Amino acid sequence: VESFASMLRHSPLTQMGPAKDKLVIGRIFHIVENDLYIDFGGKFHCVCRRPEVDGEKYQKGTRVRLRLLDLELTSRFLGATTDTTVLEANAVLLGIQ
Amino acid sequence: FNDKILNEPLKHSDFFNVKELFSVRSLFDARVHLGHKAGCRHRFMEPYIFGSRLDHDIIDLEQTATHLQLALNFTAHMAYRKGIILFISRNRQFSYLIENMARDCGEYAHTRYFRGGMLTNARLLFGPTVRLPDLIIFLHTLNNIFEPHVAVRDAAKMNIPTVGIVDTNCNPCLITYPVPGNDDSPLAVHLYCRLFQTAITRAKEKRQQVEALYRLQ
Amino acid sequence: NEDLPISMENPYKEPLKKCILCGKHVDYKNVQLLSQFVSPFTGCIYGRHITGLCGKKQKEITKAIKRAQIMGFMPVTYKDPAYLKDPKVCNIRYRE
Amino acid sequence: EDFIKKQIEEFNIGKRHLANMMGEDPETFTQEDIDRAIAYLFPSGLFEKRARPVMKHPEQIFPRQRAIQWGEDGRPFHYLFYTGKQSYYSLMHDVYGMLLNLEKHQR
Amino acid sequence: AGSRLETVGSIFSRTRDLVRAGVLKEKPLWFDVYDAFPPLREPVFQRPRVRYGKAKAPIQDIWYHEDRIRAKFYSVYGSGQRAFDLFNPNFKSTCQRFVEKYTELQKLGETDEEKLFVETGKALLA
Amino acid sequence: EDFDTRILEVRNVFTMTAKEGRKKSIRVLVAVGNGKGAAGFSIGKATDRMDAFRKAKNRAVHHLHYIERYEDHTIFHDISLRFKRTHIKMKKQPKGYGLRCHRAIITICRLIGIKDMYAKVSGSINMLSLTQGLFRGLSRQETHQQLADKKGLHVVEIREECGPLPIVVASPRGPLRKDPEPEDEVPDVKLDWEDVKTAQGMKRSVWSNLKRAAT
Ligand SMILES: [Zn+2]
Ligand SMILES: [Zn+2]
Repeated sequence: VESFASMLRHSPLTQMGPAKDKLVIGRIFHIVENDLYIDFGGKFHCVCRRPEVDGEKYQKGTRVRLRLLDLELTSRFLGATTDTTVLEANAVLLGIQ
Repeated sequence: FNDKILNEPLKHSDFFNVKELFSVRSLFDARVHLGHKAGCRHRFMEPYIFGSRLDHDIIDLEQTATHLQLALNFTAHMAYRKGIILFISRNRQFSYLIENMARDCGEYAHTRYFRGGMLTNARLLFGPTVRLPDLIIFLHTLNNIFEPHVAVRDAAKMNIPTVGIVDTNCNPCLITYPVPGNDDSPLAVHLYCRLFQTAITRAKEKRQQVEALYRLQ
Repeated sequence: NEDLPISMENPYKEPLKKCILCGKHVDYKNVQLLSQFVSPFTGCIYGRHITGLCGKKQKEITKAIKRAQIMGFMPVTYKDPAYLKDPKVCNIRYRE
Repeated sequence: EDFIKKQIEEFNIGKRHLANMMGEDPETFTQEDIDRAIAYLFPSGLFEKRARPVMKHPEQIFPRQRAIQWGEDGRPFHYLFYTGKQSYYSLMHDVYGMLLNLEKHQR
Repeated sequence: AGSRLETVGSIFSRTRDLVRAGVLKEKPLWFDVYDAFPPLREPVFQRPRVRYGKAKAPIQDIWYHEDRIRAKFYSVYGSGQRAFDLFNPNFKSTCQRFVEKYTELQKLGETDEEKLFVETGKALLA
Repeated sequence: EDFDTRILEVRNVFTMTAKEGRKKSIRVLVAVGNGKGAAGFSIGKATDRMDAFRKAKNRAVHHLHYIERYEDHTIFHDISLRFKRTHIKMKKQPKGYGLRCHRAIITICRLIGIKDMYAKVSGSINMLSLTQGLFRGLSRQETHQQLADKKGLHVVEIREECGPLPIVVASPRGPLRKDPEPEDEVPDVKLDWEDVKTAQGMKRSVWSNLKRAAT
C-alpha cells in the first residue's frame, strides 16, 4: 500500500513546481455566451474569452492549451484578516490540442 | 424484541461494510487533498492540514480517510434507523447534483437561500408538528460570502448532529463529524455525493432486509 | 518515511529584485544620470513611484541633485536641454 | 376536508331545492340560472357585487387549502421541503435541468 | 425541551446531561449512534483568535530533494513545448525524465553537482 | 411541571420615538430550575409585564444548563470568576452550612439544588452579569471523576469529622499512573487578601458573621 507521502511525491501537480508559465492541457466543461469555463486539473477552473480566430472550434469538451499564471488567484486588502479568493485560477488560452 | 433491529447494528463495528467504498487513492484522484492558500487558512483546520506546497495547502488524506469512515458509518446508521438526512450546500455549481442526489435517494436537500429560522422558528415557519431533520450533512460549510453557514450554528442549537466537508478556509468547530477535504473541485464533490448516496441506499436496503427476516421469523 | 518531505530552504526562490543603479556609484558631477531622474519641464525631482529606485538610491540621487544644483552643475528649473535625448527610465507620461 | 365534503353535499341538495322553488325541477340547473334565481329570490341593492348574496359550489367560495406535506412518520413528501418553497424551487430546478440537457443535446 | 446553548459544550454532553436529569424523556435518534461510534473530537465551541507575538503556525513547507535540481532545470533549460497534462495519473514530464536520469547517475556513483548536470544533460540529449 | 420559575430583576426600560416620545418596555430576567441540576435564565421584553414574564420563562426552559453537584448539596470546589466587571467568589462548604449568598444567588441555587455554599460578589452588582457569571462558573465546574481521569490518580477525601480515614471519592476509569504527583514545595498560587485577612483575624467587620434567618 502506498502512503499519502508517496502518492504526493510521485504526482504530476507536485512535479509541476511553480505554476507560473507552465503549459497545461485542459477541457472546456461549461460555456456562457463566449466565456469558456475550462479545467486543467488543479482545485480551481480557469475562465477564458472565446478566441475569435477559429471561434467555433471551442466547444464543450475541446482540449485546449493554457499558459497558467496562477492556481488560485487571491490577495489580502487593507482591513482583511483573511484573503479574498475569486474561487478561480488564472491562465491564458494559446490554442487547441 | 425490535431492540435487535435497533441495537444489533450498534454493536457490529462497520455493520454496513462502508470501509470498501473509499481508499486514499480514490480520494487522491478525486483531488481531495488540494486545499486553499496559507492566506485563506483556519487555525482550527491547522490540525488537519498535512503541510503547504508552494503556499497552496494540502489536507492530510489519512485523517480524511478516518474521518470519512466515521462520517459514512454515522450516516449509514441514521439512514438505517430512518432519520431525516438533509444535505445543505450553497455552491450554485453543484446545486443540481445535490438535489438530484437527494431525489435518487430519499433524503432531502437545501441548496438555496437559507431563510432565517428554518430550523429554529420551525414550528411557526412550517407547521405545529414538523419533524426536523435527524442528521444534517453539509457538502459545503461556507456560504457565498465565505463565512460559516447559519445551519451549522442552528443545527447545534437544535441538537441535530452534523456531518460536514471542511476545506482549509472553514471552521470545523461546531460540526460533529468533520471530514477534512477539498470541496471546490467537481471530481471531489461528485465522489462525496456518490459515497453518501451509496451509504444511504445500502443502509435502507439492509433495514428492509432485517425487517423482512424478523417478520418471517 | 522515505517520501515524507524534508526541511530545506526554498528552491525556485527568485533572487531579490535590484534597482537600476544597484552597484553603481552616484556622483554629483554626473549631470546626465541625475538629469534622467528629473522632470523635463519643471526640474522637479521625481519620487520613488516614478523612478523605481531603492531607498538608498533615491536618497543618493536626491542629495547629488541638490549638491550639483547649488554647486553650479545642474539647472534647477529645467532639464539641461542637452539631455532631453537620453534613455528614459522613469514611469511618467505627460503627452496624452 | 370534511367541511368541504359536507359543504359540497349541501350545495348539491340546495341547488336541487333551488330548481323546485323556481320551476326548473328537471335536473340541469346551470350556474347562470342559479345567479338568476338568487338575484330575484332576495333583491340585492348593494353596490359591491361581492356584498350581494351567492350560491356557488363550495369549491369557488372556500379558498384552496394546501394538503398535508408529511405523513405519520414525519418524513415530508417533497424532497425540497426544508426550503419551504417546494413548488417554486422544484420548478426552478426542472427548468434549469431542461436548459442543461438541451445545451448538451445542441403574454 | 432542549438546550439551545450551542457554546457551553457539545450536543452529546447537553443531551446526556438533560436525559440524566429527566427533562428529555425520550432520547434522540442519534444519541445511541454517538455513544457507539463517537467522533475523534467532541464538537464544542471554540472562539477563533489571532496569533499576536512570536506565535507561528505549525504548518510546514513541502520541499523534496529533487526540487533542488527541478529548480535548476527550469533555470537553465526552461519549460519546453511538451506541455503538462495533469488530468492523467502517471504523467512523466520532461523535467521528470531529467530528475530520474540525474538521480540514476547519483545512485550509480558521482560527486560534484556540475559534473552530474553535464552528464545527465548529454544523457537527455541522447 | 417540576420546573419552578422565579424572577430576578424587573426594570422599566425606555426608548425615544419620533412620534410618541418616551416608550416604556418592561425588561425582566427570570430563572427556571428543577432542583436536580437543570436550570437557566432568560430575558423577556414587552410592553406589558405579564407578556414579558411569559416570554422570559418560556424562553429559559429552552435555554437551560446542567449543574453538577458534589453530593447533591454543594459545588465541587471553590470557584472564582470575573464576568465583565462582576467578581463572584464561591466556596464549597459542608452540609448544614446553608446558602450564605447574595439573594439572587440564593434563589438560583434553590432552583438548582445547591443547599450549602458561601458566595461573595464584588465589583459591579449587575443582576444580568451576576446570573451569567454564576451560571458560567457552575457549568464550568470540574468534577472529581474528571479530575481523576485527567490526572490518572485516586481522588480521596480527608474529613476532620471522620478522622484519618481515607475516603476514596473518584478513581480513574482507565489505567492508574504510577509516577507519584510532584510535591511542588512552596506552591505558586494566587491567594486572596480577604481570605488571608480572615485567616489571620485582621478582618474586622460588624457585618460579616451576622445571625440571619434560614438560607
Ligand atoms: Zn473552498
Ligand atoms: Zn539598490
